[PDB]
Parts: sequence; structure tokens; C-alpha cells
Amino acid sequence: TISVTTEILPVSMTKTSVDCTMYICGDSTECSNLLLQYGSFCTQLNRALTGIAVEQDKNTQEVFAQVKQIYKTPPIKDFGGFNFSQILPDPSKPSKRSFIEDLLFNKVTKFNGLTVLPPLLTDEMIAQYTSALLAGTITSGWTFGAGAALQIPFAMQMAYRFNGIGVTQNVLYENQKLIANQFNSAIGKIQDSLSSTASALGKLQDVVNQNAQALN
Amino acid sequence: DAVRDPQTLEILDITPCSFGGVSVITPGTNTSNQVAVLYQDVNCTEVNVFQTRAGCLIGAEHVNNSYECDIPIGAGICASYQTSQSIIAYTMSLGAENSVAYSNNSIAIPTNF
Amino acid sequence: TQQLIRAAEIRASANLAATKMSECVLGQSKRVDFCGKGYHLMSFPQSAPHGVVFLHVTYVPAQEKNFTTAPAICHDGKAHFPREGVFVSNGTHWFVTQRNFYEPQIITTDNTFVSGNCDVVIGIVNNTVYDPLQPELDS
Amino acid sequence: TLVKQLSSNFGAISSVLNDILSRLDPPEAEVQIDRLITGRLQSLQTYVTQQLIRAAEIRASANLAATKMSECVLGQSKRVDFCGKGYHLMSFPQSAPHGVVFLHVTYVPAQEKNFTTAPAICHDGKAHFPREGVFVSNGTHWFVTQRNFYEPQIITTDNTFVSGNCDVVIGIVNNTVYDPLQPELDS
Ligand SMILES: *[C@@H]1O[C@H](CO)[C@@H](O[C@@H]2O[C@H](CO)[C@@H](O)[C@H](O)[C@H]2NC(C)=O)[C@H](O)[C@H]1NC(C)=O
Ligand SMILES: *[C@@H]1O[C@H](CO)[C@@H](O[C@@H]2O[C@H](CO)[C@@H](O)[C@H](O)[C@H]2NC(C)=O)[C@H](O)[C@H]1NC(C)=O
Ligand SMILES: *[C@@H]1O[C@H](CO)[C@@H](O[C@@H]2O[C@H](CO)[C@@H](O)[C@H](O)[C@H]2NC(C)=O)[C@H](O)[C@H]1NC(C)=O
Ligand SMILES: *[C@@H]1O[C@H](CO)[C@@H](O[C@@H]2O[C@H](CO)[C@@H](O)[C@H](O)[C@H]2NC(C)=O)[C@H](O)[C@H]1NC(C)=O
Ligand SMILES: *[C@@H]1O[C@H](CO)[C@@H](O[C@@H]2O[C@H](CO)[C@@H](O)[C@H](O)[C@H]2NC(C)=O)[C@H](O)[C@H]1NC(C)=O
Ligand SMILES: *[C@@H]1O[C@H](CO)[C@@H](O[C@@H]2O[C@H](CO)[C@@H](O)[C@H](O)[C@H]2NC(C)=O)[C@H](O)[C@H]1NC(C)=O
Ligand SMILES: *[C@@H]1O[C@H](CO)[C@@H](O)[C@H](O)[C@H]1NC(C)=O
Ligand SMILES: *[C@@H]1O[C@H](CO)[C@@H](O)[C@H](O)[C@H]1NC(C)=O
Ligand SMILES: *[C@@H]1O[C@H](CO)[C@@H](O)[C@H](O)[C@H]1NC(C)=O
Ligand SMILES: *[C@@H]1O[C@H](CO)[C@@H](O)[C@H](O)[C@H]1NC(C)=O
Ligand SMILES: *[C@@H]1O[C@H](CO)[C@@H](O)[C@H](O)[C@H]1NC(C)=O
Ligand SMILES: *[C@@H]1O[C@H](CO)[C@@H](O)[C@H](O)[C@H]1NC(C)=O
Ligand SMILES: *[C@@H]1O[C@H](CO)[C@@H](O)[C@H](O)[C@H]1NC(C)=O
Repeated sequence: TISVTTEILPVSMTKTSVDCTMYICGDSTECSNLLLQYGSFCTQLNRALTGIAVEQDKNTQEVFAQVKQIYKTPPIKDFGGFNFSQILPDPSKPSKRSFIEDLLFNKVTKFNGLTVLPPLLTDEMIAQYTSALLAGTITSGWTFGAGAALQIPFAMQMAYRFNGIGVTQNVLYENQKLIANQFNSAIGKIQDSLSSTASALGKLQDVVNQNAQALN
Repeated sequence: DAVRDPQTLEILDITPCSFGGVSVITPGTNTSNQVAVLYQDVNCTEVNVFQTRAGCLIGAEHVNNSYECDIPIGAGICASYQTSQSIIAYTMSLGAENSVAYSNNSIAIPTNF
Repeated sequence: TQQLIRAAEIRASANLAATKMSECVLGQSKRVDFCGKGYHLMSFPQSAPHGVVFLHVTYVPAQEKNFTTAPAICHDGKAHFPREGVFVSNGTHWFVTQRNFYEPQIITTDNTFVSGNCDVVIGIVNNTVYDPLQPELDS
Repeated sequence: TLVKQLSSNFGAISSVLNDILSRLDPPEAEVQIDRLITGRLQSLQTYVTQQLIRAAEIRASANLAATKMSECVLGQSKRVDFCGKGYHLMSFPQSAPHGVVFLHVTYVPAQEKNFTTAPAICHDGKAHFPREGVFVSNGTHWFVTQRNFYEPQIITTDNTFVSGNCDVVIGIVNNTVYDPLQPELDS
């Protein structure tokens, strides 16, 4: 049987930033002058927080910007029986996300000198990276990773992948239809799981909660 | 948060006055003494002016052409010092666009390395 | 201080994420259970709030039968071993098959190789090994 | 940062310990000193905590370095992009101040041509598949080649194997498969 499984990882956290002076002695000259007597106690805090904020964007870059070229899928989805429609982008949306990306985005949910900086890459840009990755994977196999994207038929891609696990390639050809059917069904189940299981996204929800608690 | 006026019994909200961090965007002084200033998380009101999600950016010229990111500002905006030279701001490119010719019976095979 | 420590945990996670992408989306993996349970075929990434999600597709052997086996087969005093696969028996006849999927074949000189003799191998069994050349020369 | 902190008063009359002691009696000097002790103690604790955290990052890096050395210099790696971009051949280490440098040598396919292909070839109703490589066509003739460099060869029974028949395989094409034994027996 062909089975399809979901693995979830955090990449990043919210880039908070704090004005040490304003928090301690907000708009008081008398307090500020006393604060000065502690030297650099203030500024070195500002520095530490900055360090964190920067690496947040570095993290994102290392995971997603893995492909030098933005490849895009052909207009004809003739991938030998395998249906890719729930993982490829949806043209009709204001942000070109796949169906399953939308489910994921719908599952995860002051004046004391405490502010929040935006991330460098927008949701839309991350989505374009994923798209390039997926277009690559589908039409050129692993080649795009070594160097240039060399096209190959989907079915032939799979025959190599079968040899990789020690199953003779005739098996894939002779059972083409069953394999495509199993594939298609497994993806259907992923939708059902994601759409119904709140706990599916717990690993991401936890990060959000820890940071919120820290500020409160 | 809010107070009742002691003379006339109405309720007034108290909202603390606008404030925000200031960033200075600069190519090294070994090249130029010219700079652009970003007022974080404010509108171009209180403060060659470009309103971004990062705040109010003043001094940078807004350009239509995308490029590789140089000095990052935020929310997909980067700045650089280019041509005579001045500071410019643009939406960053992700890279070169390249469709792959896929067909049910075609393979590309490399001939050299 | 709390933020610094927490940030460290996230960065470790980010490095792992980046590593799956490279050795899993952009290829196939023989590191076990690294890319989900089963034998890995391929993976597809999808984005999410503050992280990434990975759909792994794998191959899982499904239904199975109890067969009798042997390490080697004796022919003319010669010990024949399979080049690939396993000598199996249905109770009456010996076949050679691949390991991951039952696909029985006739034992021939193109399926086996010869090394040494009958007196060494523990559990060696007697059978016959067909020579595909013989009938070409015979006719 | 640590050094400079010494010059702070932390609310004492002076950052200079001797100046307190040379001007105040013990009952008063003790108060002033306690202010400096508090400030200085705090300063060291801060420094040490930062060093512990930073040290952790370095150790993680050191472990990765050690791992490349083993699975890259001492071997050849099929973990992708682990030892530079391309297919890894070999690596050479060179030392540097507070670290190591790794020169990776890889192999990158370079120039390429568009050929027509098929999953299988029909002969006498039999389906022939390549043992290694791909059936390719130049537009008029079918060859079998390795998957990484164009080395076209004649399709023969020593290049392919037979399994099943023509009625199953989608996109199966007709050709001829040469038998190298035939001319040995023919002559
Ligand atoms: C791939 O699968 C989806 C179903 O998950 C197909 O989309 C459906 O198409 C039918 C019409 O045949 C509609 O009634 C459904 O509303 C569609 N569902 C969704 C979720 O879009 C899709 O057409 C399939 N592609 C192929 C070529 O088989
Ligand atoms: C493969 O690529 C190399 C280029 O990297 C080619 O080698 C060149 O050959 C010509 C002679 O025809 C010389 O003028 C160059 O100086 C060579 N360059 C190098 C670095 O050797 C070679 O022709 C190509 N070979 C194949 C197999 O097509
Ligand atoms: C072991 O394998 C052989 C070969 O498939 C089986 O023998 C064949 O049985 C069928 C009847 O079902 C006959 O038509 C063939 O002529 C037989 N071939 C030979 C070589 O005798 C045998 O029955 C199998 N044993 C079991 C119990 O499955
Ligand atoms: C496998 O077949 C050989 C015959 O080819 C058997 O060899 C015999 O072994 C016994 C015990 O030493 C001798 O007494 C016979 O003289 C041998 N026969 C020949 C023809 O040399 C071998 O024992 C067989 N194994 C089984 C369990 O059947
Ligand atoms: C496809 O491959 C064959 C074999 O190399 C080519 O046919 C040969 O062409 C040359 C002329 O350049 C002749 O001297 C040979 O006698 C031909 N052999 C055969 C079997 O006919 C053929 O030209 C190739 N097609 C293309 C367009 O490259
Ligand atoms: C490949 O060659 C075989 C002949 O060896 C073709 O088989 C024919 O198929 C049609 C359609 O069912 C029949 O009407 C003929 O009777 C078959 N011929 C023979 C001799 O059996 C097959 O169609 C060929 N494929 C192509 C596209 O050329
Ligand atoms: C910096 O400026 C000096 C002139 O004072 C010059 O010698 C040097 O080459 C410059 N370096 C760079 C990298 O611009
Ligand atoms: C700036 O002020 C205008 C009203 O003059 C308003 O329409 C706009 O949304 C404001 N922008 C931001 C980001 O505060
Ligand atoms: C870019 O070009 C459009 C016309 O297509 C124009 O309206 C706009 O002002 C230009 N923007 C910049 C940044 O120059
Ligand atoms: C093999 O034999 C044992 C006999 O006790 C049986 O319990 C088992 O189910 C058999 N296994 C398979 C996979 O048929
Ligand atoms: C297998 O085990 C049985 C004992 O149950 C014994 O008779 C036979 O010799 C053994 N064969 C091998 C290959 O060890
Ligand atoms: C293969 O065919 C297409 C036709 O549009 C062409 O653009 C492309 O350059 C060809 N590829 C190679 C590697 O020759
Ligand atoms: C390949 O695609 C074309 C349609 O463009 C079709 O005529 C042909 O039957 C297809 N062959 C296979 C192997 O799917």
C-alpha cells in the first residue's frame, strides 16, 4: 500500500522589541536621571532582543529559499493518473495558496514601549517558494536539486523511486492504476484529518501561546 | 484608561500620544554621506515619501524594478544605493522565472559535465 | 533571558526543517524513519503560520505468505547462490524471488552464481538448475 | 562591556572604592560599599549567563563540524547537499583561526538534449524493460542509455529483461530487440 503522512515543524517566532527606558521610567525626567546611574544595563537589553529578531528571518530563509529559480507547472496536468490539485496553488485566491494551505492557515490562531516588528518575507512570497519547489519536484524529479531541471514523465520518475526501495520497475508499470488510486485516496484523507482535528496544529499553536504569556 | 470630568459628567478616553522607533538606512560612509530615514510603525502624517508597512520611509526614491535584496527594510521591501547615485526602495525579487517543458514522452539527458 | 533560551530551541527546529527539505523533498532518503514510517518514495512541503508541514508518501508491504527456504542449491556438486533474491519453495518446487514482493521465477544459471561445493553450506538442498543456453544449442 | 561597568556609581558617592574609604568612617563607608557590591555582583552574573548561552551555540557547530569530517572527508556522501551542491565526489579540510574550512569537490551535469522515450519495448509480444538506463530515441532509432550521461547503445537481450506482455504497459512502443547469441549460433 501507498500511505501519506503529515509531519509538522516550527520555523520561527514573533519579533518583539522593547524600549528599556520607556518601560522603566515612562516620561519622567527624575526617574530617567536615576536610571542613568546603572550604565549600560539598559542598552545591552535592546541589543540582545535585536539579535533574536534578526535570526528569525535567517531561519525562514534557510528552510524556504532552497531553489534558485521559480519554476511553474505546465497548463496541462497529465501526470499519469496522479491527482495534484489539493497541493498545487489555487489561481482564484487573492493569495495563491493551495486548498490544504488554506486549511492550515485557518487552524492556527502595548503602550509600555513594547512593539512588534514584521517579518521580511510575506505569506505570499513563502507561498511562491513552496510552489516552485513543488513544480520542480513534479516535472524534473531530483535533478533540479543537483543542478538543472531536466524534464521526465511522472510515471518514469516513480519507476526510479521504486528501484530505490528494491522493488523491480515492472511492478510499477503493471500496477500503474492501483498505485495512482491509492495515492489519490491517501491525499483525500489528509484533508479530512486537517479539517477536523484541532490538535493537528498543536506544535505551532504552542509557540504562539508561550510568547503571548511572556508578554502578559 | 478613562476619566469622568469632575465639572461635567462625561466620560473621556485617554489615549497616550503617538511615538515610535527611528531607523536610519545608510550605505557605508566610505561611499556616501547620504541617508534615508524610517519612522517605525507610524503614518506619514505626524512626522520623496513612501508609506510602507514598516512605517514612513523618507529620503528613498520609490522604484518599479525589482532586484535582489540589499539593505532589508521589512514586509518584502528592501533599499539600495544606485544610479548620480541615490537611495531607492523596491519590492524584492525572489529570482528568475523559468517554465519547464513537461510532456508524457520526452526526457532531457545531459551530454557533458 | 527567557527569550534567548527559547529562541535557541526554535533555531534547532529550523535547522532540522531545512535538513528535511534538502534530503527528502529534493531527493529520496534511505535514512530510516527520517521521512515518515515505511520505505520513502517522495515528499511535498506546504507552508503554515510560523512553520512548515511535510506530506511524506511511503511504500508499506501489505499481505504475506509462509514459504520454505534454503541458503543454496546443489546441482552437479556445485553450490548455486541467488544473484538477487531468495530461493523459496511452495512445498513441491523451488523458485527464486525478489525480497520485497512475491514474484517467483524458474531457477536458472542466469539467476544464480556458482561458488564452491555441497560440503560446506549448512542447510544446502538438492534441486535442478536450468541452463537457458542448453535448448538453444540442443535445437 | 564588563570592564566599563566598573566606572558606574550604582548610586554610591563614587565608583572609586578607595575614595569612599578615604573620606568616610566605617559606619557610613559600609553603606556606600554595599551599593557598589550590588552593582558589580550583578554585572558579573550577567556576563557569565551570556557566556554559557553562547558556548552552547559553538558546541552545536563543533558537533556538526565533526560530523562532516567523518561522513564526507573519510567517506563519500549520498545525503543531498550535505557536502556542497552537486553529486559529491570527495572533500579536503583546511584549518583556520577558531574553526575549520571544507573544500568540497562535486560533479555537475552540464549540457543537454531533448529525446523521445518509452517505458517498455514490445518484441514478440513480450515486454522488454531496461536493466539499467532508459529507452531513448533520436527520432528514427531506439537506443538504451545510462541516466546521467549520454552513452547510446543497441537494444539487446543483454540490456533488457522480459516480464509480462504488450497488453499491460501504458505507452509501450514497438521495436526490435537484438539477440547477441543468434549470430554466434547462426555462423
Ligand atoms: C482531482 O480530484 C478532484 C476531487 O478531489 C477533482 O475535482 C472535482 O471535480 C468534480 C467534477 O468532476 C466536481 O464535482 C467536484 O466539486 C471537484 N472537487 C474539488 C474539490 O474541486 C478534479 O477534477 C480531479 N482531477 C482529475 C483530472 O481527475
Ligand atoms: C565538455 O565541456 C568542456 C568545456 O568545459 C569542453 O572542453 C573544451 O574543449 C575545447 C576543444 O574542443 C577547448 O578549446 C577548451 O579549452 C576545453 N575546455 C576545457 C576546460 O577542457 C568539451 O568539448 C566538452 N566535451 C564534451 C564531452 O562534449
Ligand atoms: C508449486 O508450483 C507449481 C508451478 O506453478 C505448481 O504445479 C503446477 O500446478 C498446476 C495446477 O494448478 C498445473 O497446471 C501445472 O502443470 C503444474 N506444474 C508443474 C511443474 O507440475 C504446484 O501445484 C505448486 N504447489 C502448490 C501447492 O501451490
Ligand atoms: C542431495 O543429493 C545427493 C546426491 O546427489 C546426496 O548425496 C548422498 O549422500 C549420502 C550420505 O553421505 C551417500 O550415502 C550417497 O551415496 C550420496 N549420493 C550420491 C549419488 O553421491 C545428498 O545426501 C542429498 N541430500 C538429501 C537430504 O536428499
Ligand atoms: C539516429 O541514429 C542512427 C545511428 O547512428 C543514425 O543513422 C546513421 O546515420 C549515418 C549518417 O550520418 C549513416 O552512416 C549510418 O549508416 C546510419 N545508420 C542507420 C542504422 O541507418 C540516424 O541518422 C540518427 N538520426 C538522427 C537524426 O540523428
Ligand atoms: C505494435 O505492433 C503490433 C503488431 O506487432 C500492433 O498490433 C496490432 O493492433 C491492432 C489494433 O488492435 C490490430 O488490429 C492488429 O491486428 C495488430 N497486429 C498484429 C500483427 O497483431 C500494435 O498496434 C503496434 N502499435 C503501433 C502504434 O504501431
Ligand atoms: C574606504 O575609503 C578609503 C579612503 O579613505 C579607501 O582607501 C578604501 O579603498 C575604501 N574602502 C572601500 C571598501 O570602499
Ligand atoms: C494614514 O492615514 C490615512 C488617513 O489620512 C488612512 O487612510 C491610512 O489608513 C493611514 N495609514 C496607516 C498605515 O496608518
Ligand atoms: C510604476 O508604473 C506604473 C504604471 O504602470 C505607475 O502608475 C507607477 O507610479 C510606477 N511606480 C513607481 C514605483 O515608479
Ligand atoms: C505462518 O505460520 C503460523 C503457524 O502458527 C501462523 O500462525 C501464521 O499466521 C502464518 N503467517 C502468515 C503470514 O501466513
Ligand atoms: C533445522 O532445525 C531442525 C530441528 O528442529 C534440524 O533437524 C535441521 O537439521 C535444522 N537445519 C539447519 C539448516 O540448521
Ligand atoms: C527542449 O524543447 C523546448 C521547446 O520549447 C526548448 O525550449 C528547450 O530549449 C529544449 N531543451 C533542450 C535542453 O535542448
Ligand atoms: C501522451 O499524450 C498524448 C496527448 O497529447 C496522447 O495522444 C498519448 O496517448 C499519450 N501517451 C501516453 C503514454 O499517455
